Amino acid sequence: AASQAVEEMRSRVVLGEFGVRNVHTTDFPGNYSGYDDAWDQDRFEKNFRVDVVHMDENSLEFDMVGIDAAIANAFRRILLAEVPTMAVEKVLVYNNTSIVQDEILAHRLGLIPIHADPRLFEYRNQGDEEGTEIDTLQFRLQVRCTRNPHAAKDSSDPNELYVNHKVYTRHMTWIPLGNQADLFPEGTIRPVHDDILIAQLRPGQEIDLLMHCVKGIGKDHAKFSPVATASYRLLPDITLLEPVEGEAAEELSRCFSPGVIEVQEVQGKKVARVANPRLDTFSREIFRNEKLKKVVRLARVRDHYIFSVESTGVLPPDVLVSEAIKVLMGKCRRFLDELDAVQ
Amino acid sequence: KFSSRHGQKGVCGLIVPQEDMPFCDSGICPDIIMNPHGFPSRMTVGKLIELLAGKAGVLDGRFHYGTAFGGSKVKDVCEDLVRHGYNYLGKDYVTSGITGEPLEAYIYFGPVYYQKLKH
Amino acid sequence: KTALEMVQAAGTDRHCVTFVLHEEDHTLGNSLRYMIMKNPEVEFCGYTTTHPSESKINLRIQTRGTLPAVEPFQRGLNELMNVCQHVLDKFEASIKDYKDQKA
Amino acid sequence: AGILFEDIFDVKDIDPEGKKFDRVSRLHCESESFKMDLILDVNIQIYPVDLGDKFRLVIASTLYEDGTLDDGEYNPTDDRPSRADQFEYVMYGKVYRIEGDETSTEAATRLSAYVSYGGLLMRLQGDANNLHGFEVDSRVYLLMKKLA
Amino acid sequence: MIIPVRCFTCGKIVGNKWEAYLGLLQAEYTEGDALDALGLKRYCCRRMLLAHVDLIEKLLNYAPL
Amino acid sequence: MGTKANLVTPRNGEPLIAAIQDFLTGAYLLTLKDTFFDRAKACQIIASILVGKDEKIKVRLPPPTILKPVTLWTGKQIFSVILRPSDDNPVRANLRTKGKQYCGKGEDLCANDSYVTIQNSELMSGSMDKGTLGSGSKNNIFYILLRDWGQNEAADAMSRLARLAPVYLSNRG
Amino acid sequence: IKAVFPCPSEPALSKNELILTTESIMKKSEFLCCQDSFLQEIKKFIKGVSEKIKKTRDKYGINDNGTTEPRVLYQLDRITPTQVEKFLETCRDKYMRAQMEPGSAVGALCAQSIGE
Repeated sequence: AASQAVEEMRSRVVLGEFGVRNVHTTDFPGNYSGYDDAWDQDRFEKNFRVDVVHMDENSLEFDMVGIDAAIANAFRRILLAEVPTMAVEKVLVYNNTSIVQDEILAHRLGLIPIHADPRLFEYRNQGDEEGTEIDTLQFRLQVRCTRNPHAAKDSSDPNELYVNHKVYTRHMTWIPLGNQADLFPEGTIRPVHDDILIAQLRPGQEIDLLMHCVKGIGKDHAKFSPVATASYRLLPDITLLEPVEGEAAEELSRCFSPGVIEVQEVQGKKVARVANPRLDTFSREIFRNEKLKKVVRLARVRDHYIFSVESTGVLPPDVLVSEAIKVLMGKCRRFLDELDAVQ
Repeated sequence: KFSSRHGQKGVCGLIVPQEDMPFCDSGICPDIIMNPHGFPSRMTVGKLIELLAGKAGVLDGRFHYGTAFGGSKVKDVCEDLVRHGYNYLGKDYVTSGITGEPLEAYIYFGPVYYQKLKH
Repeated sequence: KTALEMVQAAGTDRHCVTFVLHEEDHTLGNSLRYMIMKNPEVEFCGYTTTHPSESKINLRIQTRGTLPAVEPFQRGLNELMNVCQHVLDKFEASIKDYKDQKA
Repeated sequence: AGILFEDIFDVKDIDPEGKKFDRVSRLHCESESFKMDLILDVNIQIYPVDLGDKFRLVIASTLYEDGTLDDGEYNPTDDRPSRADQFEYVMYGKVYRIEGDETSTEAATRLSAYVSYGGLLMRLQGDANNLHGFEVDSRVYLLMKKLA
Repeated sequence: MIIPVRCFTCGKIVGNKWEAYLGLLQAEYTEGDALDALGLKRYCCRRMLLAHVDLIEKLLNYAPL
Repeated sequence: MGTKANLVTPRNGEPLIAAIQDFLTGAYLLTLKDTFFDRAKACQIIASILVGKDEKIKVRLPPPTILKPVTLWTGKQIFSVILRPSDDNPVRANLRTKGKQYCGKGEDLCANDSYVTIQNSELMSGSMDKGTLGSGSKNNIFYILLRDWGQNEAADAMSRLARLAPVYLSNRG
Repeated sequence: IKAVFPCPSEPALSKNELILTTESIMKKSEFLCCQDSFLQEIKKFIKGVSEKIKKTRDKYGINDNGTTEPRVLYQLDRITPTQVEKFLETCRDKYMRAQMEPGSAVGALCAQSIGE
């Protein structure tokens, strides 16, 4: 009925052949005739649930149910831009004789990630270049390329012919400042990857440099961003409007992603059921087939968001998501403090 | 000044933070956003074919050929996208970074070679 | 000096006020707009960035009746903080539970 | 009361020139009690109308039957008994053109009233005695309930 | 000239993968399969290894040494 | 030599400063019969107007075109705030013109919704196209605003469209 | 003029009265400055408006004296006296402001206009 039509309008975003309908969130007070949309903290608490679908080092997948898009988008935006990390800001260069330009070499070093925990360090004040034990970490890279004394005659391969031909992030060595050495045990502060190729050298070429690492947010530069990518997708809810049986099931299974549709022979006759809608990639190839277009509805549940966070390895992914929620709590508190001062 | 290799030359009007840029489900956000209005008067259908061929090629691992009077047909490239889980036409469902809610229209998203001009 | 409140007219009518929030972007404004638009009293709430270059958001709250508009804005910030506190606790409990099952 | 006009209408066509839009359909209707033809745009997503449906259409100057024309602003949140509790669909719009029938050169009585509901147009055409109380630049509520 | 340390759009570290990718190609591995083994699932990351031209080796032949 | 004093070409007198490209398409898409909006979406789009001297104007939100199964406004209603943003604005612009795509019959009850009527700064019919919002026409709203209410009222409206039209199109796609 | 100043509670008289009011307003000290050809053009337009009112009034019950019963019928071609005064003033000001200002550099404008 009309009540059914409104329920879909407020609960499902429907993907269509030419456009996506019901895109806007409409659950605000007075927008509907029979529904109360005023904020209820008790209702939000009861409905909200976070489920960890998968967690592996450097990747976390979790589902937030009952949260709104605006709150969810903030978490993704905070993770990408407002969670702090440590990265090289100033490179002091002595004796750089490599082909790579010093400005290019400085940029490459800034991009390399550091395993130091940002919460321990503090933001450097404007200027104040010298820095302190609390606000900075110092790394020294010194590599000189030399011919291998014992080498084969052909020496076609550079690796056999030269020693230290390639500068790798393993070469960078932490220089402790003040009490940092005691606070951080050996190996806690190191470049995360260990294999990134900073530069390539030939015999007689040397790179000597000192790098200062400072706390920063992603908004200032992308080098400070802690996540390779943070994104959210609404949960797919494919529904077959009419029962589909026979060879049609095989084509319907082909139209969708590999595991979403499973065809079962209930009476020795193939019948199609939706088993794992989460796997659907929404290629919308069903619309290409004229007969099946009317037998299926492609929709996304609006309030169920599957969040995927892949870290750069600077800090564990679960910690990053917890830090992002705390940063939003901080932004609200800063404004509340200003209101107290005004009145 | 950046040009697209199809005779469309543009100046960089705005530099936006990554958070404000629209994002597809895979998490790819666009490096460059190009106005749809350029194609109808210019009639550069070739650029539209090049995005589809490049998207198919990167996923396949193959380099497609757009040689004059020949080249990869649209029909073959579309089949490769379907195998890799993407829409044959290359239009992708995206969500808005600024508002957090899905954009009403599917947005064509793909890789295209851009050359920075000396000026 | 992050928040400057500009009243709509010389008469300083409280019901319509624009809050200029410094060092802010869509992340706080869009989340706050949703929380303060779930208040029945707020007739109109919207945020506008004056220019992409300046990091300031102007948030305009127009109340239904005599409410000063500071009260709806303050309530919205309080609600956002409570929503964040609940999500953090629920997320941490779920993450700990998952690790325990893995072990 | 604050009622201008009220009659039962039968739907006679749904789209004369094809489905130009998704949400909106151009309903051509005819009334039983009076000889009134009606052109009406409705949002057929929220309210679906079929080719045989019969509905009751009231046009009112005020949504509160006590005849208080006090409309400084309309508050959706506020809940009081009103006329809309008896009706399924309600629109707010402005009468913007009253126009005479051109199709007879003498002794004519048919009038056209045009109302625009934010761009959803209505033409109500009939005898002048039934369209009484319409005036240009006046604001009216359409109300509409389907009948079994 | 040298492999970019981070993917331009996504921001994944792709500097570590260049040496492995060259080795996988030296073996029978196909270019698509080699990228799959490295774990470059998204198209943005795959193009960086697939479209990279290694000129550092050629330029160094003319370097002083 | 000021732009406000030179909004019309001396050759024919047709307007030269007027909406182009994406400003024109955002407006045509906003003012189509299918564009319907909830209170939050309406408030955000109207909010873009309040900058650069519009900060000191109290916005008037028109009563929603749809009201009972669900409360919804129309795009034609949101475009009309560009013409009269506040209740103390004195502009009451009027236009009645055939749009491109006019079916030739039914002046305002055309099948294609291509006859524009604006009463008291409120679009009652039609979708805005190059004819009503673009350069080269004396049937432009900006031209009627210049001729009947002044250079300042026309320029204020054109600035408001350059804020509203981009925000709808970027979010719509 | 009719929409911006729609006058409810006004006489809404028409036909003979419209032409009489127009001629009285035209001959009031001002309008003498206006070129004679312009004044004739206003009279031709006003004569046309008066003719249109008569045809509609005859088709749908001519007002006996302004007392017909379906009062909606009066809205069919409604021109009220305040509207007639506003229309004639707006037309005089629009014409007077349309005059080329002395010192307009008329020749230079024409040369640029031909070139574009």
